[PDB]
Amino acid sequence: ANWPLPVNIRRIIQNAQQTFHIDHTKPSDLTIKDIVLGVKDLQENLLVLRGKNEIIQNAQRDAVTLFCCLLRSRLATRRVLQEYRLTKQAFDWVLSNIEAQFLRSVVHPGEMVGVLAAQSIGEPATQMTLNTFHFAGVASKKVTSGVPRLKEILNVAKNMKTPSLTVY
Amino acid sequence: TLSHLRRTNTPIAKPRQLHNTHWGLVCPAETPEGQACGLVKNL
Amino acid sequence: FDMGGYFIINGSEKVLIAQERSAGNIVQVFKKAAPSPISHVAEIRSALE
Amino acid sequence: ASRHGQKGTIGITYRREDMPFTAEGIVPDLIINPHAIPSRMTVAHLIECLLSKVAALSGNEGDASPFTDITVEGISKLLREHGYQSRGFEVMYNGHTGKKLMAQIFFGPTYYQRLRHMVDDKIHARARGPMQVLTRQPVEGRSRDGGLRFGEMERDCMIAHGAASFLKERLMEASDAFRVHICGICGLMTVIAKLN
Amino acid sequence: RGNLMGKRVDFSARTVISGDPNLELDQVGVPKSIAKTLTYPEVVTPYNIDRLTQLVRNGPNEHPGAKYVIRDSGDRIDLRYSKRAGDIQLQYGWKVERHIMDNDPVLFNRQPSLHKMSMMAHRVKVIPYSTFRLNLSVTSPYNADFDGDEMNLHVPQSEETRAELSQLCAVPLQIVSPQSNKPCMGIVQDTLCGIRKLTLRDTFIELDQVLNMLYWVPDWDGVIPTPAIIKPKPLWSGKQILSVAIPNGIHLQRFDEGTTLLSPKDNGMLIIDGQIIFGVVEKKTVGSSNGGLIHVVTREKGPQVCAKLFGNIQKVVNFWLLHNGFSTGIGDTIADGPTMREITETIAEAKKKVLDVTKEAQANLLTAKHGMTLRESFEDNVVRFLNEARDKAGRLAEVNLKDLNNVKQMVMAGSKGSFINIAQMSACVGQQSVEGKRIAFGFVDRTLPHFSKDDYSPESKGFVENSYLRGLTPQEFFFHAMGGREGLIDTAVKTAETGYIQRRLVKALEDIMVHYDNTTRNSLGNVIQFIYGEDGMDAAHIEKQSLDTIGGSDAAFEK
Amino acid sequence: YDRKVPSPTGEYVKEPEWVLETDGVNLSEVMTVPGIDPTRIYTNSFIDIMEVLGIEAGRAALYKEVYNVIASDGSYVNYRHMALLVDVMTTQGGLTSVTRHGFNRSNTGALMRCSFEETVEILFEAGASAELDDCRGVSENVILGQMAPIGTGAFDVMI
Amino acid sequence: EEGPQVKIREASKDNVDFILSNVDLAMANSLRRVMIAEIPTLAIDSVEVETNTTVLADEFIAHRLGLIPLQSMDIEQLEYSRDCFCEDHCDKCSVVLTLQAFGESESTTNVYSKDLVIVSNLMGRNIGHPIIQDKEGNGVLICKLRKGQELKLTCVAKKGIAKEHAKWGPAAAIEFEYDPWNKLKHTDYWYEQDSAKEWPQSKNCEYEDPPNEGDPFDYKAQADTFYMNVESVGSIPVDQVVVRGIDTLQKKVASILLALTQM
Amino acid sequence: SNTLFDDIFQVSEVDPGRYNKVCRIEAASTTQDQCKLTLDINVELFPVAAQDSLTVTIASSLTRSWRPPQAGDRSLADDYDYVMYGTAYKFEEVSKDLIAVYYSFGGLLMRLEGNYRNLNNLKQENAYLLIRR
Amino acid sequence: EGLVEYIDAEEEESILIAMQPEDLEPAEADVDPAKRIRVSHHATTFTHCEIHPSMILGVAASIIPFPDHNQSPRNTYQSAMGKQAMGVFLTNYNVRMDTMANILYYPQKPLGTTRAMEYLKFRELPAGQNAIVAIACYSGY
Amino acid sequence: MNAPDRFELFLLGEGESKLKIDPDTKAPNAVVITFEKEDHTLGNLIRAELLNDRKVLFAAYKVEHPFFARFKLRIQTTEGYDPKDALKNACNSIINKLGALKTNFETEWNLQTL
Amino acid sequence: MIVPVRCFSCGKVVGDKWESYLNLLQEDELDEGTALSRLGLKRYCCRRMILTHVDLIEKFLRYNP
Amino acid sequence: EKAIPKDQRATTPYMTKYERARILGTRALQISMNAPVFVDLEGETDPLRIAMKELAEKKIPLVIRRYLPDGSFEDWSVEELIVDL
DNA sequence: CGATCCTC
RNA sequence: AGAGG
Ligand SMILES: [Mg+2]
Ligand SMILES: [Zn+2]
Ligand SMILES: [Zn+2]
Ligand SMILES: [Zn+2]
Repeated sequence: ANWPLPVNIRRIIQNAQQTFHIDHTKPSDLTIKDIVLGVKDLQENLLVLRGKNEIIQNAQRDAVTLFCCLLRSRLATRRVLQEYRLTKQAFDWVLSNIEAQFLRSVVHPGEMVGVLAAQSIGEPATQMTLNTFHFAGVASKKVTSGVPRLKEILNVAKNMKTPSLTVY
Repeated sequence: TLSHLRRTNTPIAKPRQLHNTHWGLVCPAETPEGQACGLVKNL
Repeated sequence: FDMGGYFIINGSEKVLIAQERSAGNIVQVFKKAAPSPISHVAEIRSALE
Repeated sequence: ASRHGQKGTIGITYRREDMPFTAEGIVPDLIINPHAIPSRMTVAHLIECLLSKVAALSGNEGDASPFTDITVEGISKLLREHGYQSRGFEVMYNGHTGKKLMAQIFFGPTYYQRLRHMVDDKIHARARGPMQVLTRQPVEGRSRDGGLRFGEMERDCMIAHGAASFLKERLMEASDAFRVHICGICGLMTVIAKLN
Repeated sequence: RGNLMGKRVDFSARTVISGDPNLELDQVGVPKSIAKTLTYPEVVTPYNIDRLTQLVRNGPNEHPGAKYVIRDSGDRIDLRYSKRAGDIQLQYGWKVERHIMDNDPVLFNRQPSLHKMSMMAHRVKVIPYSTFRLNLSVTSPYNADFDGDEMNLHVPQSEETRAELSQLCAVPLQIVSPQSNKPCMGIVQDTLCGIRKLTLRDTFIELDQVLNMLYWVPDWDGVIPTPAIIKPKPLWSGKQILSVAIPNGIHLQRFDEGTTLLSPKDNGMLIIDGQIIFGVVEKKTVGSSNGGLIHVVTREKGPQVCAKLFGNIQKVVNFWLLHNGFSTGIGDTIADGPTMREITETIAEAKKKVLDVTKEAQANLLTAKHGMTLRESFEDNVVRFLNEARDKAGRLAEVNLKDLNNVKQMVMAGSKGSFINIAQMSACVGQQSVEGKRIAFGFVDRTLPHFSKDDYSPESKGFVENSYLRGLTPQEFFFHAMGGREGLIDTAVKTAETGYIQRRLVKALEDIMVHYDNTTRNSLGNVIQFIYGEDGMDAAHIEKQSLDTIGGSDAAFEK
Repeated sequence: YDRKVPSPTGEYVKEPEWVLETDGVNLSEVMTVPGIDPTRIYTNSFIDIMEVLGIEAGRAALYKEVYNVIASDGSYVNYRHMALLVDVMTTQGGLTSVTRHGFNRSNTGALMRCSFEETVEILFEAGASAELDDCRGVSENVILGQMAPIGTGAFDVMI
Repeated sequence: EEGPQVKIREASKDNVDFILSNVDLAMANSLRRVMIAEIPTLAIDSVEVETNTTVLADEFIAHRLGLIPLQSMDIEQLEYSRDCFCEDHCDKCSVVLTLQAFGESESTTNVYSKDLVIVSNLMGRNIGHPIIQDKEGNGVLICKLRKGQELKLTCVAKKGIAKEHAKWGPAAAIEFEYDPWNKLKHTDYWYEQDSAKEWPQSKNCEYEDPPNEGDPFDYKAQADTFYMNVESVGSIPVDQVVVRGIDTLQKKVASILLALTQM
Repeated sequence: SNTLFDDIFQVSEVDPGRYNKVCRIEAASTTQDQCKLTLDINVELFPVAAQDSLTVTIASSLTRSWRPPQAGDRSLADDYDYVMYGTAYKFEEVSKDLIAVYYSFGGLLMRLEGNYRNLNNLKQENAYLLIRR
Repeated sequence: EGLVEYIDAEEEESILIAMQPEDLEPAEADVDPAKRIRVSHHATTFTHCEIHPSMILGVAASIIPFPDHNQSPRNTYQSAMGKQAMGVFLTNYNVRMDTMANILYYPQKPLGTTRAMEYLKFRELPAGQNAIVAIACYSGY
Repeated sequence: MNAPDRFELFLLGEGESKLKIDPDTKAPNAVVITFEKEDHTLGNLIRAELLNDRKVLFAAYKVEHPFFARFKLRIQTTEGYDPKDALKNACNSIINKLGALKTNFETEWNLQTL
Repeated sequence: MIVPVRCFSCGKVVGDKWESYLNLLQEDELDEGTALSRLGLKRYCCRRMILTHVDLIEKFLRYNP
Repeated sequence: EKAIPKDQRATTPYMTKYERARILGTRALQISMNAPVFVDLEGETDPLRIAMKELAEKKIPLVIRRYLPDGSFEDWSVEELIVDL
């Protein structure tokens, strides 16, 4: 279930609960049409690519697929009323906050992602300790891990030291 | 000074490790860290 | 307290470092590689004192 | 450093009054952090101190020889005889307040070494100076008023950040920026510079 | 490689680094002499005219002063030598190479520069004494420690150059890092250890100390909080006064194990507004954790507010600890009399398990397990019994450690130490290995000449029965020395190899960047990715969250 | 092996399953053997995956491999980083290594390639073919003392 | 008498053990601090070396010359050279000491604290005389001389406090203990089995009643009744270390009070 | 206003779970056959043992900065020995007609079960707990 | 008299050594829990005996107190640092005209010493001072 | 080399005033006094006595950096009581206590023989 | 190298106790610990000052000039 | 030729951090060079602090040229670019 | 045909 | 060449 994704919906909801002084004792001014169509409309405005054509519109659709899976599950009609107990004013604010934070979460062009990726891999590699294997306690767990493995990978080694085939 | 006068150098099958046979002959501790570790020994 | 064991060359004190070498006239056997046509080698590093 | 692989530079210097004190008025000459102990597993450091404390009190040379029968218990038994708590702990009072510290401190003598290479022997700074002949770039070493190397590894972090202009500044204005004349035909440094 | 990709530069300074609990996260302690060497070319405008002319008359030897003066037609006036150094009446458009002063952007570096976080922009703070001073929470991204390390400082010379440092490279900006989509900074050492201690249910403070702690927070509202206790004494809890450091609108929830919204063990976490409801504040909250207090504060309140938080927590915690105190003696490695009896008999029964397997093997009754040698089976079992022994004995010791045990206290906080450390120092060091297996027969059929030929007993093959507290026997010592050496060679080997790998990684990826069409492309304009990381999102603005539709029973999904 | 599988009541459960670990690789032949799950068969030899199952499968195995080195240590690096490295080795059609005869042999800038390894000869064969350097690479602008199209330089500023 | 009370248990030429009752912990500490740091004294703060053919370096000798205890009884009737209107020093702000030693004997010749001799006009002030505590009739051993060896130098003794340099301290360790029975629960004793058995009981435990086992904790209780022992170097007498200690603290509190009037 | 809850409880269990000054009190009211109580008490100032009759009250008044207790002519709403200030954090309903309220007195937790609570305890950073005898 | 003998690593192969004289060869037939656990005899056909096990160490490591209570690389680290430490390198220092000289003003002999030190002349030309140290969290500096 | 002169601990510099009374912007009837070339000897002593006065609402001090001999003292008093008056009363009370102690020691000292 | 004046830790004048310390061991035949106590060096900081001092000066005085 | 039409612009309407930093830098450079200020300075003396207020009040006369990989480019004025950040 | 960073 | 992180 737990996957790194943009926008912390939990934090937005709890921020609304405090900001709008929500009481779990008063009935909500929300309607089913407000929640169902509200979350539906929010999904339309979560932008990554702003191309006016079929290819880029489907690319944009694909990019937001997972975050919308999260958005739907978190902002379901039952949950909004039963769990969260949000009002129309509070629910509307939650919707505006998600959209704003999502566009804020998008990568900026010019970002040298190449160097970023290389360093992000390179640094933890220097910090590695038991380069042989931590699975040395058992005689049937003999696989070249750590630094020598990373070396085999990166160089595209024609012959590995521990070539294995896991069969299901 | 005493330590320098009692130093050993091994140029260049694993020679960096403290081999069993070094007992009583070469110091188990005294060796430089990094670069030439276990190649520079002390009696 | 000076222990000696060094030389005075052009004023500078010089300590001669013990050089570790493999002993001569020693007969050592080795298993050789995986593709190699030859499987085992007997070697002698002959030398005169 | 202690005789136990415990490297450490000075953080601050405190005069006697700001320092914490024992009920006897004994103040430490040095203060080390308890954090530089568990991972390091330098148990001997603590034992040396326990022994050295009993040794200073009894007026004897402490035997710290390796393969012996000297035990932490035996040393502790001797220190308690000297009227101190067996494990080197001592009630200490705060220098600023005078109030007892809630915690008791491991206090005692420990042989420390004054190592070479001190701050002042290293403190270097350059904001323009002598240039190497061949490359027209800053020289090497402090004892020459040299420039610090902004290596390729450093260059990479600037690219990561996307600081294009600073990366250019370091590579030109801070080092070897130069004006050459080129022709629009051969495109080589052939052009004879005849200014004024 | 040495003159084009990298080179030696002007406006650079290097010095030994030292910790400062009174410096701000983004600040750097620059020694007076260094500040008096490095300059910034500042053009004379009516905004700075008076300040520049004062610094111009302050000279190159008095700190808030200047070195050279650049005139129209470009010619430097050396203020250390000029006969007109006293005179010099400034003009607009002229440049004044003024000394480096407070709150100037400067690039701070610690080599090897394996990160973007290895090079960060810091605000200047000119101080006495020869060391470069930094905040302990900025220790981790640089991977520094104050045991003799040195750091470089680079000075921007252009207005746009300093803007690149302040708006892109600044320390608060780098807090939440895209490498692991979590913060790359957190509360360490004294501050980590001390926070756990202060934050306990048992911890209560008197009015006299409360006011002092409240004042230490620079941001403080001036409103004295109502004490948790107003009975035969007005008493404040540690949790209350630390909540003063936490800003309003910060909501954090955790749940560890025994956590029940009624936290009997005082575990997990619950923070509602600028007040902590329950749970002890340790590494999981205040460290550089994923769902931690820092990731929350940076994302909610901002980078500048979060950087301020490091200072606030540090100023309070260190003060309380300064007056509470914290030590560690030889007494903390000492385990109970009956505990040692248990430990010694634990290793004794392990030695018996080994003897019996040995006896079984020697009788040819040891069964042939598929995929491995009859002897490979033996060694596998022996090593297992010996590792099980060390762990059982270690647990026996660590269980006996009281909550007042300074070593136990440090592990509990997450400042320093781990189980393995307690186990080796108090109970049993354990088995030693070289090339993955236990101590080999270097001599003919023996490890040492003190043993007999063909001896496979734990003691003869590197098993250290004794703890560091007890002391290692000569054989045990030499064996631990053998295993130790391997660790040092593996260190020496790694640093050089891992460094080359990183260089190759950087070189192969250099030119890959996100273009204006949200596509990842190289120097040839070739498409690597159609959307960065398959979504076109920046890694720093991402965090782990449960997709609620995937889990649970069908009945629970319906409900 | 431990396996997380959905129970008929909906919730995920632990279902232990028999798995075979092999000291050797011949994917081509082993997957054709009966009684196995050919959809699930795996090997650490990403070359063998690429040769038998294609480049896209090779990319999956390549990441799986890079990820495993990082994970084993305890460390965590964001997906996109390894994804980029993995895609870079993959995009050339096959498996382009991170060696001098891997990425450095590629059709990039003559100056940007001589910055890594084989410096002089890289320039020599560039002088023989008479290469035209784009000067769009980071390394060229670094060498030429110009503001590169990196972050700040990725756009021009007009009045 | 009135407010804070003193009860001297032990008194001698070198030490003063007393009970400081009816005081605040803040005052007990401020007095302890000021005794170590802010009471002024006379010490060598300039060494002009004429000849030095000894085995030791000039600054090594100079450093230990500053460490030599000198009479500071009448230190208040001597100025800090910084306030003095002279050029460098005079007889109102300094004491000039002369030291001349030669290896006259074949046997090693020792240089003692007694060998320093006042040149300056003392103007009838018990000041400058090197403090001689040693029974044998000589002070601090400064240097050792062989035969050909010679040492000739002039010393300027100036007024100052420990905050500037530790040599200006009438110092020596000050013993300080309050509440020996841990009734105030000011500390939490580390233990293995029994805190009572593992921790040794104080000398001050006789002077205070022990807590009555199953008695409720005294929350309201505050720190009063302090057990102190002030040791003197010899520069200034014991009583004066404490009196001038009270006096220095008194003066600097009054200093602030006066600054509020200038405002 | 005034009070919001008042009852006399009887101590069943007293647990000092690794704390030297704090104890977790398990109490049930002598009058109400459904009323429960779970609370962290500082035994160092006010000790509580097995089978004690405690008068527990939740007030709301006797915003702003705390002034030292200068009881010259001051009057706080107490003829009580133990006084605490806290925050309401969870109003979790247990069953059909059984509500539970959670209060944290600067980390010292409190849980009260029953149903007579009603529209009185309603979520507030304001909460005074008073105990006598 | 042949009471003692010279043995190299090749001849070491043919011999059986005892670590302690008494503890390694007396007889058989209660124990201090503080003392470390030692094997027993088991080996019986002893041809030689170790003069002292502490002799396996060399010059720098012979300065370390209780190395038998330390982690193996910490002993390695100190062996390099002892060579960095200041002290009186020689008595004739002021008579020699050498590049770089560092002499401790008041060097002190260590309170806790090894038996090896006597031959290493450590207490005669010391490299440090017996500082009253407190292991404590003070100002956090 | 970068080490500051020791007189800078107890001696005021050019333009350096002993006290600097600054009104607090966060609280009513509150002031922040900056004591120059002073430490814990005077800080903790004044703060503890200022606290003894039942007309004072707040009293706290801090030495923001050990390198410098400054200290900040924050005072908040009841309406109709100036913080400068509260500080003046504390100072006098301290001197009064010290005066008593001085003669008290002197009296008991003149009872001893050694 | 010559007995230090005053104890680094506390400042108790130790520079006048050495000649007397040496006499207590050589002539009086006392043990170091009991000899230290007789000179009034009660605290362990003062004790290490003398008991730990190496008087190198005597060796330096053996060189002629 | 080459350019892009005013209508239908795919590039992000929001200003990038790099765009912001360069704009802020370039404007601070001209302020330090005695160029006119387009906002009422309220005790502001630092060229970067002034430029920040000019971007806050949207009184900067600069255009960003967003170069697309195909050689083409998009022209965006600081006045139109959204400064969320 | 390569093998972390930095000063003497 | 030797060392420091
Ligand atoms: Mg380090
Ligand atoms: Zn041409
Ligand atoms: Zn004068
Ligand atoms: Zn002393």
